[PDB]
Amino acid sequence: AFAKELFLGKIKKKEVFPFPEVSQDELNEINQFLGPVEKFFTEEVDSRKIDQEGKIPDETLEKLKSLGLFGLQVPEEYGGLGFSNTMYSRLGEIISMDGSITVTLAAHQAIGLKGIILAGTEEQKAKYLPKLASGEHIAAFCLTEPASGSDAASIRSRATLSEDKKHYILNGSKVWITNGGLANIFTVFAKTEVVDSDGSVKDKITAFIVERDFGGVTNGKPEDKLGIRGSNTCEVHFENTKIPVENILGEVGDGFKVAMNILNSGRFSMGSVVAGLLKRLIEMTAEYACTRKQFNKRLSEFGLIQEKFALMAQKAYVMESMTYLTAGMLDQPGFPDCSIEAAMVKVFSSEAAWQCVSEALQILGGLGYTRDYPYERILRDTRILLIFEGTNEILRMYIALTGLQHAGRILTTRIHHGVVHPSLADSANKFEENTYCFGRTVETLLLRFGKTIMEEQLVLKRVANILINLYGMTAVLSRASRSIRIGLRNHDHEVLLANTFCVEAYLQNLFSLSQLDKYAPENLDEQIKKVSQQILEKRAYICAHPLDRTC
Amino acid sequence: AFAKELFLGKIKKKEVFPFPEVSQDELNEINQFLGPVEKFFTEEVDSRKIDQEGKIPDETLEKLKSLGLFGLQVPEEYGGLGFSNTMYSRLGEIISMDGSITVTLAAHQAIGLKGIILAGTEEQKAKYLPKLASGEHIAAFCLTEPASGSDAASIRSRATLSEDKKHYILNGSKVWITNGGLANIFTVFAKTEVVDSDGSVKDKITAFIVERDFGGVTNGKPEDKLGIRGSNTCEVHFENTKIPVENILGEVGDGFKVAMNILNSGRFSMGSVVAGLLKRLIEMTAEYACTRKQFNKRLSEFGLIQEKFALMAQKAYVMESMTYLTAGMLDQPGFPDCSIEAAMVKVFSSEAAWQCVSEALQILGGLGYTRDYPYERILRDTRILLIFEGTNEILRMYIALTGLQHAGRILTTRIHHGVVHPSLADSANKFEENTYCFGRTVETLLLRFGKTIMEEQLVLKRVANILINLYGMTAVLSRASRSIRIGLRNHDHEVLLANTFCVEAYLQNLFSLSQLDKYAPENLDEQIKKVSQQILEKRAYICAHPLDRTC
Amino acid sequence: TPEEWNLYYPMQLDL
Amino acid sequence: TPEEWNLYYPMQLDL
Repeated sequence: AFAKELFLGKIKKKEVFPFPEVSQDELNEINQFLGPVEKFFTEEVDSRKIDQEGKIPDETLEKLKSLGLFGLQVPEEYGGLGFSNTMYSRLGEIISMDGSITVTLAAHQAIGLKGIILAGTEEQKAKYLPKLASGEHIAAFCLTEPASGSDAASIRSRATLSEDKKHYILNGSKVWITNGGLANIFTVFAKTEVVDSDGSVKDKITAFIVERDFGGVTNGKPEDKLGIRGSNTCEVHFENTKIPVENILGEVGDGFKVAMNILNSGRFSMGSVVAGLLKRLIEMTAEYACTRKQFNKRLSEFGLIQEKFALMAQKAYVMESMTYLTAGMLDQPGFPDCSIEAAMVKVFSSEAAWQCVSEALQILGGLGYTRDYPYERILRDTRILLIFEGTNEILRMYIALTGLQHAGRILTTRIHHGVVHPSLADSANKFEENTYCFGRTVETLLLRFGKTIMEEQLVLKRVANILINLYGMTAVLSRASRSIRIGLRNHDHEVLLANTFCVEAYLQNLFSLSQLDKYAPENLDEQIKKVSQQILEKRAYICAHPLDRTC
Repeated sequence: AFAKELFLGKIKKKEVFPFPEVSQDELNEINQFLGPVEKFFTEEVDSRKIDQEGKIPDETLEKLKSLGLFGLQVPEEYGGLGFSNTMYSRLGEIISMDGSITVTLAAHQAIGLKGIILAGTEEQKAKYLPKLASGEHIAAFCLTEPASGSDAASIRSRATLSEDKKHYILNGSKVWITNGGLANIFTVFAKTEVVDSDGSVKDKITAFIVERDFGGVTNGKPEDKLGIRGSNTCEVHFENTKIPVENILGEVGDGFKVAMNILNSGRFSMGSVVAGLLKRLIEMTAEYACTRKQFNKRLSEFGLIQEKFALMAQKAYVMESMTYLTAGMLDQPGFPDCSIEAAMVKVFSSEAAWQCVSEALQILGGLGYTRDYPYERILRDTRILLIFEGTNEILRMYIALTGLQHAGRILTTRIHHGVVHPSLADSANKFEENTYCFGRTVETLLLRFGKTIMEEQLVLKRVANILINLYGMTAVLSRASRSIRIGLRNHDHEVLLANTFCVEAYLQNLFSLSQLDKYAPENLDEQIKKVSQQILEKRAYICAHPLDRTC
Repeated sequence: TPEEWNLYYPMQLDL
Repeated sequence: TPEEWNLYYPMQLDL
């Protein structure tokens, strides 16, 4: 890939720096499609009504079904549209206007029907995809189950093969299932017994295609979520569900591979999605920061609001660059393994979303704190972004450990920039220096720790952050250089937004790379362990009151 | 004071380092007052009911009046309790269990009847205070007006003296007035004409005591706020309100002084209000993280949750230190001008509140995003803390300019660590070095910029941040030294927290002081201004789409 | 200045 | 360790 070789201290060009170019014929088709979709989303979608009622109106859902937005990436041979990943990221920006639709649609497309596409047979695709893309059926992804006195990640769902060997019987329960009350097709993962030449009782995860018509599938009332009220998040229980043997994704026991393929292949469009939201904020708060007077001056004339606007623009620029760079590497012929970059995009996008949305709400002062403005609702909606599609601190271990796998194999085996425009020369040298330092530090970390690196989750948080910054420092150097070369409109703004982010990210990486050394006096990792250990063994705040007085 | 001479590079180790000690009798008195209050707040107060209904039940308000919480700082001679500044911060932590009550009470005590206490005559206090402290009457602070085609800070309220010279007539309107629908006593500020020997028509701000019984006082429906739904925030309109001439706070034209006094008196206690709420988060979230399994391990055994708990504890420790240090400096005989420290406490407390509340909600994952847990409500409630009692970016300018004015006077006039415990020796040297560097940098800034420093809002932000960090360092050093000296229980934990915060603050201040130089390449403020100016003159995002093409 | 904006933060520094 | 845990992040290093 590209990120896995960053751990080795090498920059893999000819894959990242020539920015993904879309042919003129393809751009016209996507604009022709976006026309009606953007017109519908700007006019006929009532975000306030959906939020206050907690239910997406049936007319809106039917009109969305007419647009074919439920089968965006489904191949055209199966009643879908067959849009590429870049052409899907483009649509993700104009769909995010509601927030409750960008979650219902993503949970049905990105994880819902993605299993049948990735692992389903040619006869399963001909049966479920034509009706999943048409919007008549809705798909759900059932992996997690409620932890009650048990491990939160283990799967206790059971699938017993029948006496006559004609269908499995499924028993279990799942929680946090999006579209649980609407879905008619479930991609359920359950542990089934497998017997081999060893004669053991080894059980393996297997993916099923469970229909609500199979019987025994029951879902509870929808949960009272903070922000995304229009989404239908229920919990689904399968009580003796009879699943025909032909309704198995891939092969029996080979369900871990499918679950890894559905989850990893996604989240990249999130970076565009939130970007499509962030720009909207810049188009609203500015209209408030330029028509309002304070101290006989515009609000736009004060430095502390100008910093907010510049930060929002820089965040949106880096997010768009990351998303389209990732989607361009996913459109290459064959099957590329780009899963670290998707987690990078998700983490950066969620953090920027939270920070920028809160800061935009702060711009309006007390007027943005009420329910009469579209900033309260946006503030509540973007909080799920740090929990949706994977918790942000889970993905940092995924980013750090997956790349340390790649560096580990190469290290053990080994033991036993004239593409960026000349104007962007002060930021490419910083990128090269940071990449070389990151490679050296990763080698040192692997040598010092080794297989124990699992325990050190504070070391892996700094590795996952330097690497996230390194991906944003190359997505904005590829885009800005392309803008200079082609000569797009106001490319000087792009250069300013690329040189400003590169300096800040270089400083951040320079600080973090100093804390990954044995002799760092600024490393607060041993002191954090003691304080937190004492707090958690007491399960309460320890320090006495400042007014306390002993004898 | 302390902060004002911090700008000169001098540490006044006579008012801050011997931590405020409270004698045994006062501690017993405050503990005796506690009990009937803490039990009532933990048991008889339903935060969920108040939030969902949007109205504080009449029984709860009646019991609050019975407990005497509406007259905490009213002198005992006027039906109050006469509690000091270190005994009001103590009760703030217990009161903070609701959010909708810590705002109703504070807006009636800190900015409400506080005007009559500070500037009212002995005959005005004998008339309004006995019924304001008993809870029969409620006070409101009416300063701001709705900006509609006019400046958002100037006063358009008018008070015309009558023909017979017996009462003023008030006309105006105020917005965002807390307790607008409940208050019977209003402290209204209006511009009235004053004629002098010059014979001009110069108008000055004057404070009034406006009763709802005066007639012509009307208010609208309450605002639909995000978090504090139990509060009553209305807008009050005065239409030909006849105010007797005796109901003037101080003297006619002396309304700016009274407004400044009220605004600056009531910001120190926020840090203990939130630190009493952060400590509540470290108790429930610790229980959740210690009673839950993931990957065959406790959630408390993972480094990325231990860092969150340690950060929460460090924030709470620094907040309590700041609040009690400020309240101890305010309890000295006379009248100290410790108004910068209150703004420091407010800014630090609000930022820490937002960050820690969001991070604690992130600890629980998707369970904390629902309305069945007390983290959604807390997340919505602590967002007003960055707006309530002064916006956080206004207060940074207040701190920086108030300190730089004193520094300018001192420089123009001139031109024309043995208290800390030896274990806290690595953190006192950092504090002294940062103070000396801050003094040198402030002198350099004043020399280079002069009166232009008023416009540079990005330099003042860094100055305010450095000063806030210095205040945090000195507060935690004083508290830790006192804890070691007296020998309180678990003082090693206090030392660990103090050392960790001092190291972090020293690094932050080193970076900020590095960014406050003419030849600093890390300084991005000539580039932020250009980007923000372009964005605001276009009033939209400027950079073209990554898929854009040019012939 | 209308000596009212000084409440938010001091203005017209006398240096 | 159960295989499904690797859906979060790799539990075991090949080192």
